[PDB]
Amino acid sequence: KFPRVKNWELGSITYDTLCAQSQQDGPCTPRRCLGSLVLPPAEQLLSQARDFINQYYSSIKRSGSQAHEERLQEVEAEVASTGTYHLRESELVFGAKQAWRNAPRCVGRIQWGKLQVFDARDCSSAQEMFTYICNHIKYATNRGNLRSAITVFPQRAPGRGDFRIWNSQLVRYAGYRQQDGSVRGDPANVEITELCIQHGWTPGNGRFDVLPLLLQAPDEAPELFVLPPELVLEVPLEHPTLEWFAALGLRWYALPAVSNMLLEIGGLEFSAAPFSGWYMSTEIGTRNLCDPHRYNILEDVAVCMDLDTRTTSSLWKDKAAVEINLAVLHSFQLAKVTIVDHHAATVSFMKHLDNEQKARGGCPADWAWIVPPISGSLTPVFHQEMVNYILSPAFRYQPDPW
Amino acid sequence: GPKFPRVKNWELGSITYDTLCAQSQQDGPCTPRRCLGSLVLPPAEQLLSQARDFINQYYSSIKRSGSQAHEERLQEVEAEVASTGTYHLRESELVFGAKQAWRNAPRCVGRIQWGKLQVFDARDCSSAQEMFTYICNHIKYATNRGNLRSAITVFPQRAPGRGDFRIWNSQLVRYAGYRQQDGSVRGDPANVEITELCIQHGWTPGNGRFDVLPLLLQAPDEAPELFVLPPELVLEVPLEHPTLEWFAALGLRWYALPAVSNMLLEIGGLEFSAAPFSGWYMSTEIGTRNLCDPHRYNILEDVAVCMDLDTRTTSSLWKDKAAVEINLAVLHSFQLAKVTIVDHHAATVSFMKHLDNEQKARGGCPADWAWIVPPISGSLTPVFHQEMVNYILSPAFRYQPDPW
Ligand code: HEM
Ligand code: HEM
Ligand SMILES: Cc1cc(N)nc(C[C@@H]2CNC[C@@H]2OCCN[C@@H]2C[C@H]2c2cccc(Cl)c2)c1
Ligand SMILES: Cc1cc(N)nc(C[C@@H]2CNC[C@@H]2OCCN[C@@H]2C[C@H]2c2cccc(Cl)c2)c1
Ligand SMILES: C[C@H](O)[C@H](O)[C@H]1CNc2nc(N)[nH]c(=O)c2N1
Ligand SMILES: C[C@H](O)[C@H](O)[C@H]1CNc2nc(N)[nH]c(=O)c2N1
Ligand SMILES: [Zn+2]
Repeated sequence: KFPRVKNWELGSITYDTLCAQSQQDGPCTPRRCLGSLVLPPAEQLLSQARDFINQYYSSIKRSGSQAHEERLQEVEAEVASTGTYHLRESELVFGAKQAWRNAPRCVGRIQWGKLQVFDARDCSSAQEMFTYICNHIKYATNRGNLRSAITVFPQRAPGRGDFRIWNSQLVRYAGYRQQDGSVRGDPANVEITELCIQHGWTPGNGRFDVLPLLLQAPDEAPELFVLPPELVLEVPLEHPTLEWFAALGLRWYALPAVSNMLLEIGGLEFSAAPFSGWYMSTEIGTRNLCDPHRYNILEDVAVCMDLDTRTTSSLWKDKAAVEINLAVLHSFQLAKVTIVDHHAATVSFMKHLDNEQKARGGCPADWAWIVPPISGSLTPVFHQEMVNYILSPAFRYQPDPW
Repeated sequence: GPKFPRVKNWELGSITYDTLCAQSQQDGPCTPRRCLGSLVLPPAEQLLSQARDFINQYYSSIKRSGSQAHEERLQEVEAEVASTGTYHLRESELVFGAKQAWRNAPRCVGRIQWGKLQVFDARDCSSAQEMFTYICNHIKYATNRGNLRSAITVFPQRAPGRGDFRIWNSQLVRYAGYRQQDGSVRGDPANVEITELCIQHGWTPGNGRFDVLPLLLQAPDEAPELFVLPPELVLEVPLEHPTLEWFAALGLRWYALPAVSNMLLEIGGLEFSAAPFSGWYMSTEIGTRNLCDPHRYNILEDVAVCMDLDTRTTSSLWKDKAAVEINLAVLHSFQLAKVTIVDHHAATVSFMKHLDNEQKARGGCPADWAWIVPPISGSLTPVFHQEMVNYILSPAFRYQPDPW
């Protein structure tokens, strides 16, 4: 019933009892594990709502109190009459923090309790979405001293289309498909880049052109808004000892801000609820810059370092990947922008596992996403068994709206 | 596509569907409520059905399915189990089965080599002394003076009410771990327990960081007996670095032959409790796990100090730079000594080819993502971007609880 969870570096054992509170099935069966896949009525809404109100009142130590009983009554009265209901701002706040807490793929969960929640449920136009988005960015960025934040737009409603941000992140770089099928800029964004142009954006021709936002209010065509350049904090990349590196013209933006995920609380769904923390450096250094279907710079750097490229066993890839990561950390530290390296992040994550063992008897965790993409077994999370499962409130992936 | 898992490669965009998982006859540890994919360790009725299935497998593989010889073999297996409670494999069935157990092993990145396995049949073995002889022969053949050859030696199967053949060591070649005065370990902390066992059965211990352990070999219903391997049989590689001249001065070394000895090989419900097998190393196992794991030789900090790195802060990436150079030293040194080794890039490229071969041959390939992705430079290798489906096929290698 309750799985045994062993750390292989230390010999210690815990039992995860939290996984019994999971009420949604994941992709695995006893026949086959699918853990490595990235994407494998009123009475039901009513029990999800009840369960969530139960979680909220218990979080403020007021289970069973008058306020608790009466709030369950309001929920039932609203659902019975209308087929839906609405959260109080205090509940939205709690539910957002909890969705972060519950997110198995996030290594930054030590911070879960410290989240600025902007309530944007009074948004009625793409124009007003844009203003709220600009304020989020400004607040979150904070001149380099990054602060976690989420802005929550109006929930899904049975009668109509969703509020949606077409971009997968608030800040991403354009990818321009070229005459010969090569790409200038970020290959991951060729499509969204092509949508912006078709909606009348004038494109740059750089490797690092910040995309405009395509914002959609219900049942409307999306609308194009250019972010004012001074709101978008960026970090030029240079290397502590390798002088030519700065001349690569490389850079990355300060604010990692995910804008394509659906936030589910109490059975209510928030299709537009962008959120942001700060980067762990290996995502820029290793994945964005070195993935072969991304900026793919490993080979260029290796040659700059005069390494022997002809053979895999000179470990030229590993060597360049390391320097690129070092350059990311150095450059962020120099521009005084918050960032965490994979060693510090994974150590904080182990502390989080321990806090959650005590607080709730387990912590859902996706080993393949937690373990960084370089130096896996050099971090303590490599040696740590993890149980993965879905708790609610939750963040969920949603496919591109086009 | 159909009702079978969709499997995507995020680097290339390509898609396949795993249909082989349909053939899985054994439950793993995951359920719809929770994934346990990351845990290391999670009778006449039964035997005959497992045997029938394996015999069907063997006959498919020789293209004689439904034939007279197929039906006759099935009838011979039922009759054997009918009067003895067990049955015995033909020589060629054993060879097929041992290859298929390797092919089926989800944690092995070396499976491109699966069809090329020397299978030594040692089902006649009747003493610990004879196991020692067979093992020495395996080591000589497999090592082949540095030009390593995949091989497995299969000792007699488990029998009704008679003790097992067991190799107590987890590998044929491992270094001792000596528990010290101050609670620190000299040698390999992984082997502290087996070392104390060898001392208790009469071994005179050394006191180095790299003393080869003797073998503790158990024949049916006997205490294990101790056998020291002649040192000329155990090929080792002293470690040096191509540009950092002081690295050789560290006196680090590793052995050439990775030879696992505590796994159970299961074939058609028959259980081979002693069946040690060997390949060649993927370098990151020595360079990263054996030498840098905090709970193993743990040398990262010493090497970073020699490299003059800032070990007082995580953001210098001193761990990452040191691990890269140790991995490089391992590759260079093996290449110098002319001992077969494969780097994590070449291994993972070759496993991607294997996945494509098996997609065509069998419609999928059971694979354990957490084990296949290497412990340094994960996303620099193609396997990081490849979804994998994990399930248990038989014939299989199963982990065995230590006999002590
Ligand atoms: C405060 C600093 C934070 C750090 C250092 C951090 C770290 C990370 C990392 C490295 C990932 C994997 C990224 C990838 O490979 O795509 C991730 C995933 C994720 N994080 Fe965080 N995180 C932070 C804050 C937040 C916040 C504020 C939230 C939500 C309120 C959040 C929710 C999530 C979710 C839902 C995922 C999975 C995203 C997906 O499926 O694409 N994290 N985190
Ligand atoms: C031919 C060269 C080979 C290479 C490069 C190779 C590579 C590897 C590696 C790197 C591992 C993970 C080891 C660990 O982290 O503990 C492994 C596991 C494994 N391989 Fe291979 N392998 C080879 C040959 C073999 C052979 C000949 C067999 C059996 C016939 C085999 C069966 C296995 C099994 C059963 C495991 C899992 C062991 C465990 O769970 O502890 N492999 N392989
Ligand atoms: C198909 C698909 C499914 C899912 N679940 N995620 C994705 C997004 C895929 C999954 N890894 C790459 C791509 O995301 C890049 C964005 N990463 C977040 C910026 C980093 C981040 C870092 C620190 C804090 C925060 Cl809040 C966020 C795609
Ligand atoms: C509790 C436990 C369970 C399992 N399944 N395996 C182990 C052994 C644990 C799991 N990873 C570390 C430890 O093995 C180190 C030795 N690995 C074999 C040398 C490598 C190898 C390499 C190439 C070819 C071959 Cl035939 C074999 C322990
Ligand atoms: C196929 C595999 O699951 C996929 O490449 C995952 C692996 N681990 C990851 N880990 C993080 N943090 N982010 C990712 O995008 C991925 N990709
Ligand atoms: C907890 C985790 O499953 C464990 O440390 C695994 C991860 N991946 C591994 N992969 C390989 N090849 N060998 C191992 O020993 C491990 N250890
Ligand atoms: Zn699973």
